[PDB]
Amino acid sequence: GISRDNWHKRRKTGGKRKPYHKKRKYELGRPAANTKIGPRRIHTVRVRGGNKKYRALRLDVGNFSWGSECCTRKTRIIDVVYNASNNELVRTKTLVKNCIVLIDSTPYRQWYESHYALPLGRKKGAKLTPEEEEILNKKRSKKIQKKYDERKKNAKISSLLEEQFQQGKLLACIASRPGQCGRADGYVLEGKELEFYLRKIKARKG
Amino acid sequence: DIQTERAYQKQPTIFQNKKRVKLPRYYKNIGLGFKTPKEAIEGTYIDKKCPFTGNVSIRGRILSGVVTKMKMQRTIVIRRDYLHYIRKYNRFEKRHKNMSVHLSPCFRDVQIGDIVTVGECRPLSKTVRFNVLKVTKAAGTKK
Amino acid sequence: ARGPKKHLKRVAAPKHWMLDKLTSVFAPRPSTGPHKLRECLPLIIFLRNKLKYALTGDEVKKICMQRFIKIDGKVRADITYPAGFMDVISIDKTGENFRLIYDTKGRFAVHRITPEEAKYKLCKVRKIFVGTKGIPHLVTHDARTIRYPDPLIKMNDTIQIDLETGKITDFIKFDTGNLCMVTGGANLGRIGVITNRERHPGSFDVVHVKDANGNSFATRLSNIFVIGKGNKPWISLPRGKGIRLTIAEERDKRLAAKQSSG
RNA sequence: CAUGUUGGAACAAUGUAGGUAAGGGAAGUCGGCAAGCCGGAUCCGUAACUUCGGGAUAAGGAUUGGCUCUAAGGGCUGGCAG
RNA sequence: UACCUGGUUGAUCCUGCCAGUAGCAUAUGCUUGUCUCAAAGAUUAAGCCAUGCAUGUCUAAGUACGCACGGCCGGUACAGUGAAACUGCGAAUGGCUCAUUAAAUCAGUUAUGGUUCCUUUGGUCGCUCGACUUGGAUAACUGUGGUAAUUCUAGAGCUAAUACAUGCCGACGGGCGCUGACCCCCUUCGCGGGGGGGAUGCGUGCAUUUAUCAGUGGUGACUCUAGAUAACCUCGGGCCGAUCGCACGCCCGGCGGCGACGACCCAUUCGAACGUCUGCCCUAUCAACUUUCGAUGGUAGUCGCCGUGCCUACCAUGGUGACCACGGGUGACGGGGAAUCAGGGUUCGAUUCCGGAGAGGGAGCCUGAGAAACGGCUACCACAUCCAAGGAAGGCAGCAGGCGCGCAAAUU
RNA sequence: UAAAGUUGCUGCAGUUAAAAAGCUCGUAGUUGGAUCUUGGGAGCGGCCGUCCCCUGCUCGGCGCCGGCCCGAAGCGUUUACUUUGAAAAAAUUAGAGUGUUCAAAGCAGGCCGCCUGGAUACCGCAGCUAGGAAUAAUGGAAUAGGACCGCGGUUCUAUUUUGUUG
RNA sequence: CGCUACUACCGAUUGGAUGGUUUAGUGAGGCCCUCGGAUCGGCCCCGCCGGGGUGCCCUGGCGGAGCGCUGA
Repeated sequence: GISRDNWHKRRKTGGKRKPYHKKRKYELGRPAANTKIGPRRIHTVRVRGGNKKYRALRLDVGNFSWGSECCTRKTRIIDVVYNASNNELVRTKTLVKNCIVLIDSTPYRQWYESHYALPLGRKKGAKLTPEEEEILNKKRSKKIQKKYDERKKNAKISSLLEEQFQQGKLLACIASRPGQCGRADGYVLEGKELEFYLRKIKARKG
Repeated sequence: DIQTERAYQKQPTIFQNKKRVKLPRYYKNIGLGFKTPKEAIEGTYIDKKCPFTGNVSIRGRILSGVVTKMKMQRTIVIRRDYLHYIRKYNRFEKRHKNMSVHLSPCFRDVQIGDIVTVGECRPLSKTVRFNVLKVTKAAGTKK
Repeated sequence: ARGPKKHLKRVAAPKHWMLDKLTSVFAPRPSTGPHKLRECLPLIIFLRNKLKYALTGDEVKKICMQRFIKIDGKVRADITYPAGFMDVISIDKTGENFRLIYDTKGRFAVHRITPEEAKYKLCKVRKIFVGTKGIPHLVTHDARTIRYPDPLIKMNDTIQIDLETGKITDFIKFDTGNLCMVTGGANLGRIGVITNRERHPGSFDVVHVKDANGNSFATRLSNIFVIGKGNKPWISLPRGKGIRLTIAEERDKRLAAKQSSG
């Protein structure tokens, strides 16, 4: 079909090679996943050595690692913002490796409040009338508030992250190949990584 | 400095967003008893095809030549002169193979004519299969 | 070709099998196994060429399908099974065992041993592999993956397994003074003491070995197998004691028995 | 300005002035006459011959709408702002 | 054997070739008693092929209700033999040929720390803390058929598994993580302040995906192998045995020997691919070549089994060349080798051993560990076969043979 | 193919036989002056012949008692050259072994059950290896930005040591 | 200059035939993505109503549909 052959194209000198053999089967290429954000669709491709390769074609779920205190869930992938390869990979909302995507914040806001015992984002004056997340912040014993007391001094998150939670949309980097492995897994941008990619979102806007 | 490419330029091993209240820089010994230079350890550059601050393992042959072109970016052209014995005409003939060689930016102040040691590795590009392991300064050349 | 190969030509059969030119187009291409293609001796060749139990090819198959032949302590049905260096063929009925040892020349020695000796074979570890739960392994020269090893077994060392069970008993540390079987090159089967470990970062390390007469040589490290400590081997050695006297000494020593017989 | 010094009613032949024609395609004819094709711009590409200037828009191709963006090319006041 | 000799002249001495002279290997001529070895459709036509054969295969051990056969002790099915058929494997080897192909192939050298790998061989297969054996078809068979035609198949009625799938409990009582109700102490008048026990819930193997922390074992060097945590699990799915055979033992329904086959992973073996360094005949009446159709780098991916302009996006303006690049020719597969040979050379290598390519020409694929397979398929092109004119089938550069071409080559 | 020293590297010819560009310049290409390591001790056979000593800084033994004497290890201007070893498919070739009846061949066979065969050489170039250092290449310091030396100070530095604790 | 035989060369014919790579164009085909949906199912839930638990359930000969789910 399409091939990866190291004989069809030119020399260092610009001289052209004559073909000694016709396209070999081990010199194989296949059509790309071009994997979308929709309800999950992953096809199976049989590859060299009768092994199994998982073409993700539509993909909503994926694993996103929070950088600083290592909390990672099966999170929804809501948008594609930036792709350093091609700006046409962004518009046609395609997940590839080193994509700058948007995900759900609330699976990691749920971990923060369970662990750090403080409201994260939340425009101040807003109250929860069911009152279940306020149970997940307060209502502890004597000596185990001390376990939280010494955790409140390692609590102050990056202020660039906090606004993503306040909007409810975390900027994340795809660190897996969804077309090859069959997962849109990755990690959450923090610090100078985010402060870079946020400028390339302003650079696009005008 | 860095980060005038589209993607975020970093080393893929060291993590640089860890909680607190100079970056931690990845470097390995290249092997074969070659010194890892100061600028590869102290420096602020970042290159995946650098054998000091990157994932490229030097294996097989170690060759040497003279630097002839430095117009490709983060890679150069060396020139390797040798003599070929013909057994009929019991004489030699001056030949050369000018192979494309990856010049790590740790080897900063290189000039053309400098003698350069190369180490065989996995193919970096179409024609580049060799990283620079040390740049010795050319014959004379105080300046 | 475009995959594996079933046939081996007689003209490409390796040097030491001593397979002749005029009788057959093909050789016995060995079954895949613990030993390499060129570095083994097939059971078929050993049973009919090296011993003459059989004449034809059928008669070799008519022996090992009664399940008599037992290579390194387990019965193998496969006329073309690769029997390599240190491998013991315990043919149970004749009262004969056969440890395959490199002779002073390139050939595998037709070497009868006692069952008291046959109980173990000697094995060179190739790499120290650590498994999935901090559980180390030892890959021998003949594929015997033995786990929970002694941590003082490096990866040039030779060990002593037990044929009845298959577990480490004794080991030789790779040191100068220990004996050596040279398993490669032009010195294939010279038995001397190791007296130089010459290192090269990147390329192959060469090892200088000295025979009991003081006939010194060298071999790259990948082709040396230690069989003792001092000048005392753990196995039974073939006659001549792997000395490798020169052509002009062989000439007289052939004639010294030829003339002494009458 | 009031259709070029008149109107009305028809819609025949023959004209005069415009068109279009299935399939073939110059077989028509003194002769491709008349008609038809081609046609603007942009991007490739361009032969013989040559007085080296030309031939040349040779020949031969590709493209062209609408919409919606992106980038590039400047004045002016105190390597950057307004 | 380090060799010469005849020929220009009236005669001479030269330059110089023509011609002798022996080997070799093709063809041809005339001849030929014995016997031993032994080339052989390479050269032109990688031209065309009548026909036959050339890859099929069952063990004690996946399946056996075809009386096709058969023994006798049943009513606790199966004796056993065994076509067909399902299944598993092989069909990617071998053979043939030399058309391509001039840093290509190939040879020596190395690298795979950049990857795959059926089988074999050795590991692994209560590591995970949640049924004395399950489900519904299909083949052979019976039965009815359509067709001028094929290794074409349909419809109908049953029947099997190591075919197709769903899935169990034992192991197994707890252990290790974070949780936490609550539970005894001490310290200061109470706060404050220091150590413990611990119900419950949540998660817990290896394989796979990402990220983080830490520095058993191995290396010249790892982003190696382990380790700890956080999660992930593809419904077009990793494993975590529903499998068969023997002799069958032991004992107030439990256990057990020897196999066989399968399987995630790990090594190994046969490999395979991609690279490294050096090396090739003739040509300048081929001096510049390559580049918005990838040329040479950079970055990020896509993709591949992996390394890579392998392919895209976006930059950079490079890259080879008189030490002959690029182009063109080859009556060019490459080397091991062969002939000749004082010493140097020159010439040949189609050809049995290795590596490569190719199956009329290209192209595209299925299946599988492995094929861009041709004694596989789907096209198109060239050619050609059977025919009731509707269709259908094909690939000798396998072995014989036959035609064609030739100076040139064997038995269906 | 040798003959052909009529392709000439070995090894031809160019005044008149075939042939030196009309002449000079000139970048590739080829080739390039002399020049830097000598001599002494010492062991030694029959005045002469032969071997050996004239770099440099942690692990352990033969100790000797903070210091020395000797090995195992890393490094040491390079390159060409030479020598050495490794590694180098068989078959062919050279050739060792042996009455295929001899022979080309074959890898057989040989003794009264046993013995021993089925060596070795060669493999140009390139890469590996360790000697050699003449010859030929090249490099140091000439604005001393120089080697040899401890000084004085500078920035991050992580362990022997301030009992468990900070 | 003339006769003959032979060999190449020039030569109108926008000469002819074989390869080779190739701009542009049409384009079989497999493969891939995406729609599609011919048919074939196993169910839910119900019918004439059988055999047991106490008008409710538990299993079988057989009958439609809302073709209501679900799979290939």
